[PDB]
Amino acid sequence: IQEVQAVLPEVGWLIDGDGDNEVKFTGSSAHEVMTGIIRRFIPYMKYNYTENTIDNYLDYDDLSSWDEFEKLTEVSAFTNFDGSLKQLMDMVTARPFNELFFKNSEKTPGKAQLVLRKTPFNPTEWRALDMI
Amino acid sequence: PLSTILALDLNDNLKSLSNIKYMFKGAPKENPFGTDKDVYIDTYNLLYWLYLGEDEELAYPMNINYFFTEGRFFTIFGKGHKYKVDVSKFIVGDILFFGRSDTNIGIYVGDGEFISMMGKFPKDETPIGKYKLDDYWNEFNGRVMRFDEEVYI
Amino acid sequence: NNFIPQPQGLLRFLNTSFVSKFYTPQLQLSELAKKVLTNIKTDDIPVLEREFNDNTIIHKANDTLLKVQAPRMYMILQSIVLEAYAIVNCFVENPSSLKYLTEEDVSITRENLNYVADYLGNYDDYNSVVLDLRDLDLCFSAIELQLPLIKKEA
Amino acid sequence: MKTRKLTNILSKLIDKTMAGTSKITDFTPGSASRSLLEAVSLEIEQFYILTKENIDWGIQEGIIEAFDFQKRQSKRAYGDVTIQFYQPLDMRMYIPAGTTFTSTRQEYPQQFETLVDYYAEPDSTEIVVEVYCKETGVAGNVPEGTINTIASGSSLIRSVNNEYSFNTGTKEESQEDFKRRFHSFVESRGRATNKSVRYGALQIPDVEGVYVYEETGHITVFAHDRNGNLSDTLKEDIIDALQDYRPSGIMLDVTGVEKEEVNVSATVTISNKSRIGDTLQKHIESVIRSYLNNLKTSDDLIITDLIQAIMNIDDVLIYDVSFDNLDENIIVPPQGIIRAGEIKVELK
Repeated sequence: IQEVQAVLPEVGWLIDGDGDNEVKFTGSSAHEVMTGIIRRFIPYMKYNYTENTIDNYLDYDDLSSWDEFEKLTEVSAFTNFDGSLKQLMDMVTARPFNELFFKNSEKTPGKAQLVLRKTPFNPTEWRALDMI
Repeated sequence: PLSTILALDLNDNLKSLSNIKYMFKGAPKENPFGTDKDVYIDTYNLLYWLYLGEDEELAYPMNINYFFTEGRFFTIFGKGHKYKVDVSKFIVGDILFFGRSDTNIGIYVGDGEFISMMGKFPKDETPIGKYKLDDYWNEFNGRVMRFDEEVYI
Repeated sequence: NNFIPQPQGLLRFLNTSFVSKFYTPQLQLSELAKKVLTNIKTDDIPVLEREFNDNTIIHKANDTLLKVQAPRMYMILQSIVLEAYAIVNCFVENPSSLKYLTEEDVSITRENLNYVADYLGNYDDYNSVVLDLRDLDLCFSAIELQLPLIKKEA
Repeated sequence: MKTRKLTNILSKLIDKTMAGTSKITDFTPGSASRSLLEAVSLEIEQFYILTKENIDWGIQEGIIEAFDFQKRQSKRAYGDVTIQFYQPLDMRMYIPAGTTFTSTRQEYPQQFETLVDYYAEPDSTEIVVEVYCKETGVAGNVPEGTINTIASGSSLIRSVNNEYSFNTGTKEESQEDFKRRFHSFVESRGRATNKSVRYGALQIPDVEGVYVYEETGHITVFAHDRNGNLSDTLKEDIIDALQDYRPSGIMLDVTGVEKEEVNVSATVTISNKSRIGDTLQKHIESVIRSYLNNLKTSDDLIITDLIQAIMNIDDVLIYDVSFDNLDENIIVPPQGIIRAGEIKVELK
């Protein structure tokens, strides 16, 4: 949005990036950032379901990443000009070091799950995958 | 400490030191405390004479360049910030700077006061005196230093 | 010790006339216990600055007055933990410690484990510990059967 | 319903088994019948133990259900932070509730957030605001000077720091704590009693220390959190919730807290003459600090309790402890609370 001041009479906000639509997400790991990113917009995405919204049908939990090697992050909402949340989701993912995809929830049949985990090419993480 | 004892002694003797007079860059060769005759001394020379009485010598005339590289001081608060609430944490004997270009300095004493010479520029006849920090707080500049003798040389 | 640190409580616990109708002990230190115990006693080991997992068997033993009521059996438990702790270390790191453990050393730990398990049964304060040690009594027997076989493989 | 250890079961079993025949009496470890009967007795022993544990858990659960005195869940960590401006302020600027605070240190990545707004007064220079930790447990108890940044634009803010440590971050209450709380609850059913006002004022989850001083015609309540600082919101909540236990004909006041200071000097003779460096002394000072800071108003400094606390370390290491200054028990006044000042520990 280009032409919105959002001022107030003789009052103002101490944090910068206020009045304007700027939003900042901060976390020391991908699961901390991705939680804030998804949780920021998911509830308000409303639909005409007789029973809820996407948050009941998508768990988007049990996320992890390289917390020890990744410092604190200041990822900006508008890093991509009028892009989709998927475009902004890719930046948070930091591929190929972390693997993001949508797949059925075997642990909870009947509903889908958003997966965000460190790549399984590590030796112990490779053994952690279920064999078939 | 040395600096606190010297500041307390100066405070106690402040009313008897009316012989000392203010000037811009008074660097007399006579010690003010060892002479009943009046003498024009500035704040830097005053501190030099006050510290010279004991075993410490420092250097002469002890201009602003002294604090930069001699390693006799360590800064407590930097220049360019000015908080009124953190004045209470100060201690007696801390040097207080004044002016935008380090024109004058002072010695802090408790109860929110400081010891310095203030007067018109062209060699004022006003003697040394103690003033409240409230009116001079505008021109404080936030720079504060402290002394250390044990480790030096 | 070479790879990762260990909890402070376990380091502190490890450095230090009843009869059963089925069992008798002998207080042999296993050869691997003999050399690992010296390292624990020395300061050359990393250690952690905080403790968690309060459900472990170590805190259970600490909470009960077994130290003052039966210091003999408290000693045997330390011996059980000393052998049991060492045989966990070699598989996960430092394989060079192998060919220093024999099935006889591992066998007598069950003797000592059941010789204390009967004693623990006489005072049902220690039930939480009893429950734990019985789970390990079948664990060691598997290692005894595989230890001569594993040693030749490695 | 009683324990029966494995060998007792196994013996009863074999004793019964041998009745009516004598073609079985060979029970060496190699025998398979012995192994089967050992396994059956192992399972029966485990059954008895789990039964007894489940009985205890049922007792606890019924105690929960009957009086509706549910166990306290995980308790959030919170405290105070200082915002520092580049210059004194030029307008009545404002912080909204739910502003984030993050520590730049990699060893404490936990975040914090505010719950109530604040306005900064014009021409002010600092402000103290309360921050609540999203995570709950031990991770909220960060050390001093941990929260460095606000994790936002911070245009008019230079740096943020905390002068005190977080102590309210605690894990879930154990069985023993719940039993103590419940025994005070059972003894607090009669109102107009000091033991009743104890529970009366302890019912708020955040309160940890609490003491009540009485006189001829007035009642006073002294309470604080683990940090040891009373808040006006807590006082209001206490007044609101405590109406059902307040004495009818006697006034009540909830206020009054002071930090009593004492310097502890001890001498420790380690059994190992080697390894007597200041690193272990740092650990011992940190343990003493954690012990002294944990006390409350109702507790008082005792020499023997301190000796027990510090001697939790294995007696093989520390062989002797003595105090050079402390020779008598110190009695804390009701309003004040004893805590660690500046501690000095040395070998000899």
